[PDB]
Amino acid sequence: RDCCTPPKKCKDAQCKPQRCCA
Repeated sequence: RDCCTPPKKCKDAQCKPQRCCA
């Protein structure tokens, strides 16, 4: 799983600093 791959993830911390979240 990833922060931008389906299911994307932008709620955690290590995933916030990601162009696919901020």
